[PDB]
Amino acid sequence: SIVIASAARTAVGSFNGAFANTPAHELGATVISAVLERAGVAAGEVNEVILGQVLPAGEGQNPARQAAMKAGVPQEATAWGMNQLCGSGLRAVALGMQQIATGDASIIVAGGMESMSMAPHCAHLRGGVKMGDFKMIDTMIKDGLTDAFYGYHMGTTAENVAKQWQLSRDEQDAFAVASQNKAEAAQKDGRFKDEIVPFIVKGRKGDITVDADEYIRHGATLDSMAKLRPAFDKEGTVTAGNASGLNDGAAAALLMSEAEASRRGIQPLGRIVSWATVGVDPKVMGTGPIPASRKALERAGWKIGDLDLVEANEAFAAQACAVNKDLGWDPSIVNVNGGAIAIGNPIGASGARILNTLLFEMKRRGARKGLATLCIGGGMGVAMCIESL
Amino acid sequence: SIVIASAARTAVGSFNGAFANTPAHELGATVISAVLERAGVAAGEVNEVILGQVLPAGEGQNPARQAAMKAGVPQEATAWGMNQLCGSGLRAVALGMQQIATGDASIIVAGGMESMSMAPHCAHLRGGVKMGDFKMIDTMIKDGLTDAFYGYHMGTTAENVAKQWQLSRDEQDAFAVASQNKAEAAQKDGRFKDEIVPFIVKGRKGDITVDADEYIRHGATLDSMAKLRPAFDKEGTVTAGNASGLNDGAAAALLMSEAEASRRGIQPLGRIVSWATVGVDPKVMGTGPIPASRKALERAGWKIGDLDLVEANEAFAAQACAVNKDLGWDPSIVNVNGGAIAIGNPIGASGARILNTLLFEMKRRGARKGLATLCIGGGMGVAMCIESL
Amino acid sequence: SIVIASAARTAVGSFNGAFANTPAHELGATVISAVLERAGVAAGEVNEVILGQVLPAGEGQNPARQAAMKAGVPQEATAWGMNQLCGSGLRAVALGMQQIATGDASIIVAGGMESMSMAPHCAHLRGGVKMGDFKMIDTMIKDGLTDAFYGYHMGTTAENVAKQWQLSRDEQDAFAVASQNKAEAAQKDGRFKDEIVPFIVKGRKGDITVDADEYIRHGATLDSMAKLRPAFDKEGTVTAGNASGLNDGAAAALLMSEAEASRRGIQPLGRIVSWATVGVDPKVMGTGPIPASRKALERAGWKIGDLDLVEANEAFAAQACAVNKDLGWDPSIVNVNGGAIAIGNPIGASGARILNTLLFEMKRRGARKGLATLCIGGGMGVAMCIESL
Amino acid sequence: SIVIASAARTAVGSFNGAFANTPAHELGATVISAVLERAGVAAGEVNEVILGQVLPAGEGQNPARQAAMKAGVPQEATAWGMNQLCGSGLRAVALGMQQIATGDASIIVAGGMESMSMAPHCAHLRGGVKMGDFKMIDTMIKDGLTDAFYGYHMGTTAENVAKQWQLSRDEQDAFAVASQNKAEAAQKDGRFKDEIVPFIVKGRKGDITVDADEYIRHGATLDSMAKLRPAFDKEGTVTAGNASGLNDGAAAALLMSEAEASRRGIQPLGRIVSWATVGVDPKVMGTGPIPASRKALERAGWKIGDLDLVEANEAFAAQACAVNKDLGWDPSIVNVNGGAIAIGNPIGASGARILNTLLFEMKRRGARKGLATLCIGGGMGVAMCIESL
Ligand SMILES: CC(C)(COP(=O)(O)OP(=O)(O)OC[C@H]1O[C@@H](n2cnc3c(N)ncnc32)[C@H](O)[C@@H]1OP(=O)(O)O)[C@@H](O)C(=O)NCCC(=O)NCCS
Ligand SMILES: CC(C)(COP(=O)(O)OP(=O)(O)OC[C@H]1O[C@@H](n2cnc3c(N)ncnc32)[C@H](O)[C@@H]1OP(=O)(O)O)[C@@H](O)C(=O)NCCC(=O)NCCS
Ligand SMILES: O=C[C@H](O)[C@H](O)[C@H](O)[C@H](O)CO
Ligand SMILES: O=C[C@H](O)[C@H](O)[C@H](O)[C@H](O)CO
Ligand SMILES: O=C[C@H](O)[C@H](O)[C@H](O)[C@H](O)CO
Ligand SMILES: O=C[C@H](O)[C@H](O)[C@H](O)[C@H](O)CO
Ligand code: NA
Repeated sequence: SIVIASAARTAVGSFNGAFANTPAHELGATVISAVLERAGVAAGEVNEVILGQVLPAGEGQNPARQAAMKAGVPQEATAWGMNQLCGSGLRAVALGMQQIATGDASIIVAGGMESMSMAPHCAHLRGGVKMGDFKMIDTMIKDGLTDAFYGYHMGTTAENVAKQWQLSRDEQDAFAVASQNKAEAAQKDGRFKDEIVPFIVKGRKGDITVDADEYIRHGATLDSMAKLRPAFDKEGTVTAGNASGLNDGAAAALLMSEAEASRRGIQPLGRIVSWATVGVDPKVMGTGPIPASRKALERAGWKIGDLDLVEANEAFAAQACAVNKDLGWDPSIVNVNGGAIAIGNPIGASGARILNTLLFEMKRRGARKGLATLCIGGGMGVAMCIESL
Repeated sequence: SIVIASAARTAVGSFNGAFANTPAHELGATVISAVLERAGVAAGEVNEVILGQVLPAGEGQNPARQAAMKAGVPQEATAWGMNQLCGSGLRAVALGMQQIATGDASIIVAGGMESMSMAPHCAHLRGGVKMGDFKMIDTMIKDGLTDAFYGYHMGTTAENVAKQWQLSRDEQDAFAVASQNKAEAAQKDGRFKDEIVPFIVKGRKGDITVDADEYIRHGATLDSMAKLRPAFDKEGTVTAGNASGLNDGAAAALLMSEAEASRRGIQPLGRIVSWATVGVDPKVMGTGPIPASRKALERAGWKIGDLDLVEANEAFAAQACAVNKDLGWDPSIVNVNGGAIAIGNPIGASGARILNTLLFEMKRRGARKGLATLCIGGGMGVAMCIESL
Repeated sequence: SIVIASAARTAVGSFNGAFANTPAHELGATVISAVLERAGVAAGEVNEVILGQVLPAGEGQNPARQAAMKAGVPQEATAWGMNQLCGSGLRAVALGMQQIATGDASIIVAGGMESMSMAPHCAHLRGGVKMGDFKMIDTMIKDGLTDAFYGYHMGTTAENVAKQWQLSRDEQDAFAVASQNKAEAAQKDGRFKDEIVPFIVKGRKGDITVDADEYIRHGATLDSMAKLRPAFDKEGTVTAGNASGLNDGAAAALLMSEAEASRRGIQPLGRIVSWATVGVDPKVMGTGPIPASRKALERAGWKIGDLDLVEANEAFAAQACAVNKDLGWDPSIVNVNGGAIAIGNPIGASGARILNTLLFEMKRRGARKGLATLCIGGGMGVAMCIESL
Repeated sequence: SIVIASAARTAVGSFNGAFANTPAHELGATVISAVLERAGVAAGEVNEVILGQVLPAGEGQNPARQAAMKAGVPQEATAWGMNQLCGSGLRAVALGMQQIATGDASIIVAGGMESMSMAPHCAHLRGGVKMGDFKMIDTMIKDGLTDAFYGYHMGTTAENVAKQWQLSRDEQDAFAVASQNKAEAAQKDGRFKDEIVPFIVKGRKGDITVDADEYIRHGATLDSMAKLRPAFDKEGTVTAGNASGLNDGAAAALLMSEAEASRRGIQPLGRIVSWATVGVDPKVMGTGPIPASRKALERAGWKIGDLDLVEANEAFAAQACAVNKDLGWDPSIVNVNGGAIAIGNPIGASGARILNTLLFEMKRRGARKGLATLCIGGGMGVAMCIESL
């Protein structure tokens, strides 16, 4: 009754790199028209555009609408952004599906977008500062990366999950090296070409087409990996080697009923059989995908062994190992083309990002059942099982 | 089948006034706690918390989650923020309603929360400013009050509507006084008492309890209303006097299934019979609730004259006068207790604000079928039909 | 040799008080015009204007020249600013004297000006801030009041002196109340009228003439002084009450040779007989007036007992007391009309402010020998000896 | 009477180049240490340090004292900063001479230092902006390079001069290419080695020694110069190419009486025979060197033709050409090793920069009589005459 006709995503850019000066809605616009032409559906035929996005400060009114309008979606349609942190990009898609499961809409474009590069610094200033220094706050760190309850970085909560799971620095780096190698191989073997839609970075002094993930490091090695020093805990295990990076990107999916796609002669990349969102202790948020995926499975009624393919977002090596280690699913079907550690973590769009990677892989290998999950700041997690046709 | 067990709202604060230094989430929490108590539900029974919010920069990760946590809702539950501008507060309810209607949740706390006082200035400084002056941007205006396509204020889109609907300065001034006087009377007669849950402005040097909409000016003389000068157009028709204002606040409703409240023995404030959101020409965004209301009525099978009461958000005196004249609903049953012009307009919370006013004035005079509606920047409208039982 | 033909100062404004929005060069222009008028000297005759000023950030190119031009000093004259911290306004007078002594000028206007209220906050943003909070620095605090070697406020140097000289909280408070009561008495008797030139603060809703020192506290009590909390150390003895304030103002002197004043028939306020500047340990900068005053006295050929009047700037009660204790001059001849604790301390203008007060009191009482001296952040003192003609 | 015992300057760094993150006082301390070492004079013998500096915002209290203390000049000596714009570094040397002439000091280190790269952006925020964007002001542009009376850049004053003296774009471009080619030749030949002291930029990942002027363009062509667009007036003649640059550096001279140098057995770089400063119209400030140089020559009792070598600072080709035209000195003796168009223009330092270049070239070629002169924003010139011992 509710399928995903098509999907697509920009490449993931590196912090202050290829998209260092590109507003999120511009990446979003690209993804909106991309899915449109991939589904063979017109813009005027879109109901609503649902775009998760964690860091909008200063981009102007409702970037979801900015995105929709640039993309070519008519004013007659509606649009909005939503925030479940790095669970936004995927939640948005479950949100999109309900709209149609309720009869409120027929066709929805949903995903997420983020320009971590463009996130400004800010200060509350209306009162005036009679005297003394004041703080210009990094909205990226403050609003995206810092736990509002304990005051420390997500990274720290990985330190807590790690310590909790007795996960060694070596096993973490061990996971980190794999992700880079998997992601590297896939990229050079064009396993990303399908899902990536090139983005044209406009420039007075020449234009540049970006159609590849510039954050994947070629020839990652265990040896060079262990040379790095702790990033968060001065005597901790987490490093800029086994932690996800800061990135820019966008991704999305076209949503219509299964009877709707049929008329259009469209062959959907999957059907949503369920999803779930669950809460855990913020100190150890990285564990959230456990209850998340374990509810999704219970709803779809699937068994952890029945899953063919899974994409479990790689915020931190520590939390990934722990997630997999507990759910006990086949390691060789997890992040087949690499994970966020390598591809990047554009928070807002990560949920739609890994979604694409998931779907376009289920197709090229003939996978039927899958699952895409993510952990969330504040102690949450989002799930969704996909059932190819 | 989907009802609003209870609903509460803080008094609307004035700009830099009552809640000048109070974080939106602190405001939200009050509301969340209140709804639970007013219904009789316990915070631990809460599935998810949904809070619209347009201006959260620098408030830290997912202030929605922050609201639920401070309010008592355990780490088990989920929470998120969403953004549909001034329709955020009402949209959120339609969202929460959907979580249940899709059999995804059991109990939802939905509403909006806003601190336009605590909105900061920002700049993107990552790349650095090589040479020359730059602007620190007021997020409240940039992200909340300015059109992203034309670059002018919502006050100018109202100018557009006033000229295209030919509404004179006198006419608009008339509606402004009318809404003010109604606000002045409805308040003194304690008609706002039920909906308002007092907020405790914690102070190191003197604690303060606020439970009265302070933005309402007493004795609104039509004379001084025609003395002010245009605030947007150097010779326009819109002024501070006939335009809505900057305000703080949080407002919300508890949502469960009609069958759910049945067991709890709760006397419902009403059942949601439909809702809708439609886009209109950006330049004239004010005309949003016009097709948004016909849509919701169309869905509900109700005729405009069948309405027993109406809350049309007063963004401006022009858009207001325009919405009524076209929809042709009895002007006597619209904003019986006043409107945004006099009460205040907490962008993200406004949708719930008026929603609350709707449900309590319905119970007081004994209405069965009403409707709340708001216009949304970028050119959209949101509407929802409420049936008491 | 070189005489002071005339002098003038503005009243001293309180922090963000009377001159809250008045650029320093506007205050300076009024004092330049006053010295000229008082001496019967035309602006066209001025060779150079030299104005000490510690915090000119944002005021534009060379405020000394802006003030001179505003006063009608011809484009063919020159002007410059300089900075020896609180010593600036007196050092400028010494530098002006030297222009005449070496034959490079005939007529100099010299003193200082300062708008502590108008000093901005700042940040170096050229290299960009890739990630993480950064401070907006209060230039008043950072460039005016913080020791660059130890990183603590001048107030902390005040505590160092109090500890070293064993100066009790009670002794410091008595000194402070005494300063206030002397300043209040002098103000009431009219003793600041001769020195002050009124300043017209321009305004759309009326101009305001300022001609009284607004910082002086009328009816200051020892009880309220004693109840103040320490402002720089939890276990300290320096407070808001016994420290000087943050203030705006300007002050100057018109100089020329003694022979020149005779040809003009001017009766000068005094002959510059000697000056000196010497360094001390930054940790006890408040002791600077000791070696500087001794050196100046040595250069003049005077004993301490030879002095008839002294202005020793009151940066803090603690240092003012150390200085008086070490020099041993009769306290009854020092700051006889009160000092900076009562009158204010606009940094760059202070040394010329106290020179004004000294000069006009010498004239009033017929004192023959005077000395002005100030302490200087980073460990210096400056002193000047003046003899009546 | 007063001689320059020794001198030194840092290489001049490009805007945001080698010294992008080096506070001016660090450059200053290296040049102070250098003049001491070059003269055989110990830091403990220094009486005062005087350093021109136009842009010290955010550097902390009195950077002049910071430089001196860092170079080991004792706490008992004194130090101060001054500002006569581009004239500062040369004026400080005349001021330092005057300390010795009046018998108030024996040993002075004087010059200037400037970090245009480190100059911050600022805003006055004590009052408090209620609502809306505000400007962060580039202190370098506002306080260093904008005329205070006319509101336009020094570059516009150059256009004013180009029109009044009828200087074609082609003439200004030829001048600029010649400055570069002369500077490139001198650099390659080693003629800046003597004057330059190397500066060590401290880096966590490696110290870098800077001993070459990095702004000098190697192989500058007329074709590329001719292709540049006017930088200040769309129909003007002044460009990035024929204007001086924005730069960082410091430079100084060690001063003492001729009798003192003899006792020490020092062979001085020169005797200071005269100096002068004079004002002109701000609109044509680049002409200041004309009356200043003429006044200095009169004071020296020298004819223009008596000069053997000239350094006339190249603020802009237009003004440098006008200066040369009006004075009529042989252009073959002016800026023989290139000027500021090629070498850079670290404003507060520039006057002592060109003094250094002058002294070492006089020494090498055996020139008896030299003159250094600079133009000054706001309408001023400064010049100094030097004779070999
Ligand atoms: C001491 C200092 C930090 C205080 O500044 P501040 O943060 O504004 O604190 P205030 O000046 O507002 O004083 C605070 C309180 O003490 C009071 N107070 C000050 N003097 C008082 C007196 N003589 N009697 C009674 N109360 C007094 C205020 O009225 C005030 O009351 P409030 O808080 O209810 O309004 C500041 O003035 C300063 O730094 N002075 C020294 C500056 C300097 O070093 N210059 C160069 C010298 S080297
Ligand atoms: C003129 C000025 C505004 C330009 O600086 P800017 O805004 O940073 O721009 P640039 O310096 O990079 O110059 C721009 C271009 O010309 C080039 N250029 C400069 N000199 C050149 C030359 N001699 N030949 C060929 N190209 C040259 C650049 O490489 C550049 O090309 P790009 O933009 O594609 O990279 C600035 O240097 C200035 O204000 N100078 C005057 C300073 C002053 O007034 N001092 C005191 C005077 S009293
Ligand atoms: O007035 C605005 C327009 O109606 C819309 O922007 C348009 O329909 C779409 O963007 C598609 O071109
Ligand atoms: O108290 C010590 C300082 O002098 C300042 O008061 C402090 O640094 C400000 O509160 C913020 O800069
Ligand atoms: O866990 C309970 C059930 O087995 C599942 O919800 C099932 O898969 C669906 O009802 C669809 O068949
Ligand atoms: O072969 C010639 C050179 O490469 C020159 O540098 C070039 O022609 C000019 O600089 C163009 O402006
Ligand atoms: Na001076």
